[PDB]
Amino acid sequence: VINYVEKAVNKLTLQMPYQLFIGGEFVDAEGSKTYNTINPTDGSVICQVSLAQVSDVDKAVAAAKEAFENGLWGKINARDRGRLLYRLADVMEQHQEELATIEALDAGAVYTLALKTHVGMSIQTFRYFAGWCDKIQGATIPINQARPNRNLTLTKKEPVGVCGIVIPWNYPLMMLSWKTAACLAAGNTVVIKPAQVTPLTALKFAELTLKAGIPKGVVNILPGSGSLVGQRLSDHPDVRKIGFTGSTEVGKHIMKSCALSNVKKVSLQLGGKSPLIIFADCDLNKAVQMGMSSVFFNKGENCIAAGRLFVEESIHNQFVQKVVEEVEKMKIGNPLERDTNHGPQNHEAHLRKLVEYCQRGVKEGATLVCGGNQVPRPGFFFQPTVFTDVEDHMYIAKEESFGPIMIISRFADGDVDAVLSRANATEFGLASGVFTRDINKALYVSDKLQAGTVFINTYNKTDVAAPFGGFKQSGFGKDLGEAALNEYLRIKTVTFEY
Amino acid sequence: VINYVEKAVNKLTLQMPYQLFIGGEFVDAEGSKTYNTINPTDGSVICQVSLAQVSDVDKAVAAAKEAFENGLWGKINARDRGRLLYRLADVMEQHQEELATIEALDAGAVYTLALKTHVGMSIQTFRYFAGWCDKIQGATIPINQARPNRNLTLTKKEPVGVCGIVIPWNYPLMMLSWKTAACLAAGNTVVIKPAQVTPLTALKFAELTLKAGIPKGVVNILPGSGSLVGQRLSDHPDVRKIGFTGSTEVGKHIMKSCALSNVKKVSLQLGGKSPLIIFADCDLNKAVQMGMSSVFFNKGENCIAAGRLFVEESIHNQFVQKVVEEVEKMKIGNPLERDTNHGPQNHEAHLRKLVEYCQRGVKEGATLVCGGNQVPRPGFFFQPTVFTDVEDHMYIAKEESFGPIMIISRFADGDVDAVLSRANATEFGLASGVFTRDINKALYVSDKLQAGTVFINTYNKTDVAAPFGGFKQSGFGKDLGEAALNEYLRIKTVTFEY
Amino acid sequence: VINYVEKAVNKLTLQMPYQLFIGGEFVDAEGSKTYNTINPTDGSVICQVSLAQVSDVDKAVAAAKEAFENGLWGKINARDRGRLLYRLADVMEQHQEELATIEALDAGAVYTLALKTHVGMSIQTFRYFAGWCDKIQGATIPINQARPNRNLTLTKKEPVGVCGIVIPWNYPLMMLSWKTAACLAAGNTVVIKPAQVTPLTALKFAELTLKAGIPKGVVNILPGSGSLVGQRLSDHPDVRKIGFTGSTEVGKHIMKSCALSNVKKVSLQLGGKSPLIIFADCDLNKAVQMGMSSVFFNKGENCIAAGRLFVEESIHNQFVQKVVEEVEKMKIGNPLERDTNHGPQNHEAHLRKLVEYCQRGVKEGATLVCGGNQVPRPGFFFQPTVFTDVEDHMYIAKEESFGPIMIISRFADGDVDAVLSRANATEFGLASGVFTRDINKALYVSDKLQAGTVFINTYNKTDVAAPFGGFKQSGFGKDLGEAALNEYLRIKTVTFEY
Amino acid sequence: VINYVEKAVNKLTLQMPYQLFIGGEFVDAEGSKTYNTINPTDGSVICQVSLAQVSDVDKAVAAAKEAFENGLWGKINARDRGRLLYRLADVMEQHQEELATIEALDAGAVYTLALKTHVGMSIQTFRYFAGWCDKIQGATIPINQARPNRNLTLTKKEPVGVCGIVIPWNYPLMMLSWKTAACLAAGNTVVIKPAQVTPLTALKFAELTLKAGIPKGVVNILPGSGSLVGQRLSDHPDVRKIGFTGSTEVGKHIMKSCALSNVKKVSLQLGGKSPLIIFADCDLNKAVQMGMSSVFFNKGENCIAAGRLFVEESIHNQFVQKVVEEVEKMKIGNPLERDTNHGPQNHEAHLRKLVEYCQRGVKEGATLVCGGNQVPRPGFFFQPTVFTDVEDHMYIAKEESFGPIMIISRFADGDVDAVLSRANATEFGLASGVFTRDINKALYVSDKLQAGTVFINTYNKTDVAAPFGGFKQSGFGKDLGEAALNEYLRIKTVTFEY
Ligand SMILES: NC(=O)c1ccc[n+]([C@@H]2O[C@H](COP(=O)([O-])OP(=O)(O)OC[C@H]3O[C@@H](n4cnc5c(N)ncnc54)[C@H](OP(=O)(O)O)[C@@H]3O)[C@@H](O)[C@H]2O)c1
Repeated sequence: VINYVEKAVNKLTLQMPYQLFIGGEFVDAEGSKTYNTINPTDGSVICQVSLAQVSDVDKAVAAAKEAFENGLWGKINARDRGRLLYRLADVMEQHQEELATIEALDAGAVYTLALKTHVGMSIQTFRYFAGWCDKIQGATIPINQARPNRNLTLTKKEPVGVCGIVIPWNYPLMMLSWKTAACLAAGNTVVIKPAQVTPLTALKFAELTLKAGIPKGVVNILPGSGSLVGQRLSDHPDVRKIGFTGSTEVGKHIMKSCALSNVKKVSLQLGGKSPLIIFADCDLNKAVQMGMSSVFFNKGENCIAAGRLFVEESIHNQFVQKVVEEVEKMKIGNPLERDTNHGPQNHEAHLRKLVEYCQRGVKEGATLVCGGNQVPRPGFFFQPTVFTDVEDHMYIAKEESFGPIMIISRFADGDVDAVLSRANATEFGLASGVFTRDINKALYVSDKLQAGTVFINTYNKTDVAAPFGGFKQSGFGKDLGEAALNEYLRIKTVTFEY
Repeated sequence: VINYVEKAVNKLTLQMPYQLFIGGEFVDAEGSKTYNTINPTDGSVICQVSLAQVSDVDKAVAAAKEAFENGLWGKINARDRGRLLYRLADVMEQHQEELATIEALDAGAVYTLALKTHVGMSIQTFRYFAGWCDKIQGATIPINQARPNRNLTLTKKEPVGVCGIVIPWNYPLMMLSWKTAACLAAGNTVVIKPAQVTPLTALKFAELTLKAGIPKGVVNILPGSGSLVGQRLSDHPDVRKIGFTGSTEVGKHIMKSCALSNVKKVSLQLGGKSPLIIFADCDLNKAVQMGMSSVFFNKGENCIAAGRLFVEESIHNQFVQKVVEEVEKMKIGNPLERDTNHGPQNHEAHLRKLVEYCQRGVKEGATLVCGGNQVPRPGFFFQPTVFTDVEDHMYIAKEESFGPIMIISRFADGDVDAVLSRANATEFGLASGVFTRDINKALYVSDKLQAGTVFINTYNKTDVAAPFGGFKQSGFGKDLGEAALNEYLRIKTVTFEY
Repeated sequence: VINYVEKAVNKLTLQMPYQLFIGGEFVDAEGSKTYNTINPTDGSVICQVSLAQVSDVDKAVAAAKEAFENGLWGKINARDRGRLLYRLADVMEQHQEELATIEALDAGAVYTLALKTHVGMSIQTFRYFAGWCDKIQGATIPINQARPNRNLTLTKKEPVGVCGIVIPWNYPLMMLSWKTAACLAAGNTVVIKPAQVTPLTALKFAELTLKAGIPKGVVNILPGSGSLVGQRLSDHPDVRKIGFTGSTEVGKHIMKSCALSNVKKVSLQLGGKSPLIIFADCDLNKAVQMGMSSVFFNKGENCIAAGRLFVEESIHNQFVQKVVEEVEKMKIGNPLERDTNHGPQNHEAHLRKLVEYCQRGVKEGATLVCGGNQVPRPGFFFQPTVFTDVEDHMYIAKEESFGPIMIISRFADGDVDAVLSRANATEFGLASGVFTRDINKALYVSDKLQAGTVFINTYNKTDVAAPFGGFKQSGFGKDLGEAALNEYLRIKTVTFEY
Repeated sequence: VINYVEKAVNKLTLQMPYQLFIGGEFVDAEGSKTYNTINPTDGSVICQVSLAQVSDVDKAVAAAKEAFENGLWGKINARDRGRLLYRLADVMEQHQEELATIEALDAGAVYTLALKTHVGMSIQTFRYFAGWCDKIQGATIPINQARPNRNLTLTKKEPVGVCGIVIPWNYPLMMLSWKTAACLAAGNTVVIKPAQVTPLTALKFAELTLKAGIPKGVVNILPGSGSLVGQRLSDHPDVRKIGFTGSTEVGKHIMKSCALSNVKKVSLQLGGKSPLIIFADCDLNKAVQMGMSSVFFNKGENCIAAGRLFVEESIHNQFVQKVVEEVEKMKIGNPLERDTNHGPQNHEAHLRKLVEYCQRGVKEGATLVCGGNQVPRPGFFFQPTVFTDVEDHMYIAKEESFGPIMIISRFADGDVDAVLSRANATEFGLASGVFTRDINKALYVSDKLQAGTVFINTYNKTDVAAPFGGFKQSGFGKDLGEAALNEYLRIKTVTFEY
């Protein structure tokens, strides 16, 4: 019997765990400490959540270590670990309306989007990785033979062991699922730290691990602060790998802590300032649709959002006019209402950052075409924003907004290399995109863009089977695809002589 | 015209460059600073070598950046890059005696061993990776289709860009080759820092890159200190990846420096304390031969050296008697003489460390069965040493010697799990081995050993196709094999909608 | 509604379809022609089954073609084809008792075995292959560039189109499942011809595909003769691939027919005469247990059955004595009775072959230690048989029995090559095995055995992730594992210049 | 010494072996039978060549079988097999002018083209496959464990054994190289039958294998007839695999022969009627350059030649005018003149067929815009030909000419699916291309074309790393690329219990 916060909302009765999940049980933090999680649609407290302390991290890690070394998870067939993860995907899908409603409450995700992406992609992620379990394979390798003797050399793919996963607040359940699905399919056990401001879908996900029959200790979830709980995961001597998504600064600090403790493996998905180049020979009405989606999707709280749009000179004014016409049709609203297509920002501090960003944009001289302000209504809503006449030296040409602000620069007709050079002049390299009907330009621009993902005539088209990760200061290592498994496996080489 | 230090020795004329190699030219360091390199066979100065400073590191990085971004290396076909690397392997083979002779003078490597391993394995490495260049392939991925439209997703494998490689002194040419062949096969450019005490085969290799036609800037070599040159390569904003082999403490510091500068990728091959478990049912004579080799190969200055031997109770005394008989047969002496099979230690400070190490083993209670001291002859020779009665809590049971010191413990007849536990009780996890004629026990032990390489009925059997790298605090990432390439490549995902 | 033959048996009410399955529906054959299917436990008629004619085949091929070119199967995402195959496996699981009872009636499979293998391995096969759908990937390849232009080259893995699958009677549902799971996972559609004597689980399977939602025409099932229905599948100009398992002679004829019609692709899994070599140093009691299993599993009706046991001279007589003891404990009976462990032979003509085989064995001089005859009871039961003093020139040392007949030769102590030579002196090369505790012997024998599969210290250990197929006259191509997908996919190379 | 036909030509003194090559030696055929090989530039006899008989094929197969089972080729490391194949490529490069001269004389290949393609690509093929030898790798597979025991499953890639290679006359040395490089890289030995009409570069290549140190018997070459030598190779009980390139009818009879002997493996590269679709938004002058090359390259004797061009209605007439302007600039003449761009057809009977083919195209109503006839000059030159007003039911719209005959049809502006239907209405499926600047068309067209290779905005762009092979009646299996290796390897599954 679990304690729940019960809430009747969206024609459902939600049952939300709110405690730490350690060793297959929900338990209070040390000294029963708690904190409040806030609903961004009206500013209210949703409920109190356990606030993990250092001694709770140590309990979670111990539980994970025990589950890995002596529990069932380390003894079952790869195929049977697969069945458990498939079953976990079924359980999530049976609770999909509920998880999507929690995410609407906790994170501001518009409900219909949350059902299809926040939740629907997490379910795809578990199913996808469940199918890898018994298809992760090593090699047999034709090495030189120590004649007159013989040699056989093979590699075995083994789990790393206990991992810690630290994730951000923009897609709480989906980021959790990206990393956890690959981590568990590889045979590891895990301690997860959701972002403090968005713990609830993680804790409900935890309960679902019980329903799916995941052995106790395999998954542990610790709502709590980065500087305390995240830091202790990075320093812990029994943790063998950290997977991190979040900002560049915090990723530097996590990589440093992995170094100074036990050289634990790390992967990092860090910030972006992703460019989208739109040529005059593109399909203009699709460029406007996909151009808006690259900025406004998920209220701009999107790791791969296009952070600059470069638009060729001859279509630039017509492009801005069409975007303004579509912007005006967007419906801002409570994320639980069916007609809503733009929900609130995730939390108050982030809303404050966005207001300040756009003041700085106006102050340094860009043209504010629309938006820029907090919407007058309760909660933390931000008006979709369009800036034009952005120049390369401006702050908003360099800094990632993580909000629904479209930042447009022009480039001269016929220029390809000059616009590439401005798109690549950033220390980030997470994503990028190009719109053009011309196959030669599309192939040449996708070769020259210095980013982990290049979208061509589309944007935001991620897929559980297509690896996602950045270059340069956006980090290294992939989530999704077969590539994500290599972060959670190690290779043992075995060489016989006979 | 290159300046050389010329020397008649070993039936050849050595022509040794002694300057920095930057942008395809040998140059003095800033201020013409220099340092001496010392011949371990007699303590004498071989010659003066330029001493790279921070502004030389900057010069080497800029030439590597320019060779990558604009020079011919970044434009030729992958297949033509492979031709240039095969040609470099051919030029190395044409100079094989001269390379091996330099290695005997600079590092103390016995000549006949340097010919077959230091040099011979380097040549194999470049020919192996040269064959990879036009076989490195990305993927096409069956993603979900945004109906009524279609999607095509592919991955491209691309070079990471400028790399820094920092290597230890135990196999100067071979460690450089392992990392540099995989780095260059992937299409990168590189700045290499050899261990300060062993620069000379690296600078001769630099000269061979000119004879092979490798474009200027692709390879840059900076003899100099880790605390100055290595440090600046780890800090540099234009270096994108660091490959490192060396001690655990230095690899922690490098990883930390990668994090605090620009999140550069990093691979680490670090210390080891590798266990070799010898069961009573092995072929005993062969266990002696291979057990000696696991300790004494290359005067024990060998990353995968067995740091402990566990010998089953009922064969322990007979194994120790036969080892002592074979150690009496070893011929210690000048590495250029054909009968030598035990050359000097690499440099004086390391000889001192081994003298102290064996003092500590004696002090804490282990039985010194032979050796323990400097050999009374010029240069830095150390006696092949055997300790018995070693107990798990002893410093010599935990610390890596990196010298020709065989460290023997017993284990009870029919124990398997108990000896495994003792073999695994270390934060290292680089290599390991088991001798047994019993198939079940061999397979089971290899599963249970927590190390990146497990040898079965052999030892030291590395191969350019077989990935090599450690677990836990021995680091991460592979050298050799196809797996090595992944440290030097990045993956770009490209998604079209049409 | 579907017509069923209803049968109360094994505490279930079986509902068995008995018509052709074409285009999503059960229909009579042309002219309403039918034939009887025979219960091997008593010789009685289970029921009448539609007897496909040429016009039926053409219809089935037409429906498969339309389903591939225009139907839903050809349009859905690979991921959603995978979900359908996993739902199919779930539905087979919900009917596992029923399927295993049908297979007990139709093929004489002992019910407890059929539940674990015939049916339980079928379910594993569909789940394994379902996971492959969205993980089948092509390549991007670094070809030479047509400077000053660029080139991109990729490969796409596509379905081959309409396939025909012709299977034997020994594991009717499991052989169907092996091939169909890989065929459908690769995106193809299929016409399946079960062995005429065992149509019933295939027909039941057909019904299950309707329950699982597989689009109509993707799976079509035609009970009927090889010489008529199988032959027309091999000749048909719209079938693009045949997958075949059965005898070598029919395999040759199907290959020839593929060639003369439209060069359709073909895979073949043909006979075997698989040797098992048992050395004096093996675990003897285990060798008896696994040696018994290698011959008598599934009444000897087992493609991978060891057809010759070679037993080292010093343990031969004691091996034979222990085999006779275990043979005497076998309970021969009705496959529905729980204590049975040896069921009847599949059909009468096969029983006659086995009687003639053992007559020839006795005639040519082998020693008959037990069995050799039809058991005195209704049905087609065959007494488990052991022959010793088998010499390499004897018919029964060359020809595959497919029956519960253990065929034993000696080899001299210490011989390894000489027994390899005898074990390899056959035109077949399907499976093989070796029992020995010696690692060096096991690795060497497994290198020298000329067979698709080598078991070491076990036998009959097939796995749905492990590819299974023959060398020489046992055919080519694999079922099971990633390799099986290659028979059902084609590779298209796309090369752009830009 | 080897007997040569000596000929002073092209500034060289060619030395051409003319005998059978069996077991490392040039020998006369049985009864000293010989036949003439004919220079197509003037109809003269070049020399007499041995004419292999049945007993000569048996000798070559015996020598290939001994070389594989007992000789050095079966025992050396995979890496050292690769060094010998890279040494063979170097010897071919040292003789490249003499090989290209022999191909100009024997096959009519224009010398400058024979240097870069017939010869230059053969050299790239041996270098590329030489790099695969020590990178062919098997797998280790996470099967279910037979608890309380453990299982290890691995696969080994092994050579198939003795192979027969049967090749056509259009690129004598290059088709030999494509199949032989991959066959030998995988470890096999081979008997090669070159086209009877073009034996000479094959025999010169056999002599190069001696200079490269390939062990005697690993390569055997038997000039003579398909129906005698080729037939006996396909029937031979010790040949395990046939690699064939040529016409559909012969490929069907070969596959039937493999089936009726010993189920040997077979790969088949058969005819083509490859379509090239030129849209109105292409780059027109390039389309004309590439369109011309798609047909006329190597005098149309080119397995991937475009056999139909479809040109969108609004550019058709301008396309044809530009074609005729280009064809008028083609210089026809002796293949040694360095301005020749159009050499003679390969032999007399093929020229005759081209004359009949064109008479037939005029007769059925197509418009002859130029050519259609033998050029009046000694030898077998055929005039470059252009047909317009070709309709889908015509013989020349269905049958492959294999000659320099451009076959053009219009298709309607804006149709895409309709021209695709017509491009796909053939039982061939070897190659195809599309010229268009529009990315959406190029991608959609490449997905819908039913051909093993699709070129986009280029043609004839084959590459040793990019697999090449047909669909439908164009056969199956690939040459080139990693995929070619799989035709020449078998997979052994080895499964342990411990
Ligand atoms: N098993 C292994 O794979 C492995 C390999 C090598 C060594 N070891 C262990 O380490 C010991 C060797 O000691 P060591 O002091 O010679 O090795 P080390 O300090 O780890 O040196 C390795 C390389 O790192 C460089 N380096 C030092 N500080 C650096 C910094 N701050 N930034 C960048 N690079 C830096 C060194 O330069 P300098 O030339 O100035 O020192 C040297 O080239 C051995 O006794 C052995 O136990 C283990």
